[PDB]
Amino acid sequence: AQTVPYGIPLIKADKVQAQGFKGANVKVAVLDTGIQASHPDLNVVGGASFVAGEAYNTDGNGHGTHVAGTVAALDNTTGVLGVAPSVSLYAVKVLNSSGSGSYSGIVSGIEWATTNGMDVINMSLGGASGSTAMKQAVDNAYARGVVVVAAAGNSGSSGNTNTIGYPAKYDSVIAVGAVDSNSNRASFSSVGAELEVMAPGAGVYSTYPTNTYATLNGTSMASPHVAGAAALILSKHPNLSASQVRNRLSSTATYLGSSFYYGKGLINVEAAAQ
Amino acid sequence: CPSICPLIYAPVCVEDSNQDFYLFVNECEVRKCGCEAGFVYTFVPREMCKATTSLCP
Repeated sequence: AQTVPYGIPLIKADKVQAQGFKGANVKVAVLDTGIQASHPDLNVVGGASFVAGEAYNTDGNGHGTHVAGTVAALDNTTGVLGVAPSVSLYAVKVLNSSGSGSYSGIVSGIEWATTNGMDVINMSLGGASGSTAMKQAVDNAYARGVVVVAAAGNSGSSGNTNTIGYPAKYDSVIAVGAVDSNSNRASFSSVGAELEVMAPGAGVYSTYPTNTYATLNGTSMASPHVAGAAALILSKHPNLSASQVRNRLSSTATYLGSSFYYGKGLINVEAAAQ
Repeated sequence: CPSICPLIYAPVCVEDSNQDFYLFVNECEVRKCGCEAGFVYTFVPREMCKATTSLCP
């Protein structure tokens, strides 16, 4: 009775999983509202909390559990299936139960992931402006060899205005926009020169507290498909650098139109993992 | 005041102190605007807003 969300076959993650590559030996950190570790479809093997009074393995918001499910929901005969179901999943709590976060909280989480041997970082979060400490943190993570992925933003389009937020706007970070089930750009998906790739972000069905599921919209939903795709590539080719994984994702993307609206296009992990 | 929000798209319509209507990408963004800028708002039905989103005025 396992549910396969449309996003899994759309990015061709089912084709890579059928090859026997499911993210084994790859460590992915989800920097978010935490993860409901007690959810049957999620195996959280570590992490850290930078939110006072809250442990990393609980999620009082829901957002982080949903994002984690897209990356890593277990391949079992029930529940939902994630992009890279054999990944080692780490919950890095940088957002509180209301969804809000500080720059120091996000920096602390980025640094923890870098120091703790994470292969991939997912950041389904953003702001209109970044900070010197955040730019340093993502530059260090990427230089160390971490594939850094973030939601581009949900500010849509307004003529020629660049609507990409931070950390997605940083050169060291992959900015991910959103498409629907017909591979059309979602109207809310942010646009700009920094837009790198697209992934499913409309009506994404995933894990949600407590022991349930939810259908959500956002570039927050698109970002984990790319983080998960990076992990599938790395389980197949473990010796690749972060730059090499990043170029594999952008160079093999399905062209959809102008780079301003779609970046390189929709990720195709089967082609990326060749 | 919290500077970072999740990138969930769950738009909400608010009415400012100057009686103008703004559609924010989510409740977190409305709260951020209120905290950082001292912005005054009240939630109202979606129909009061334009179909497109606005940033913190």
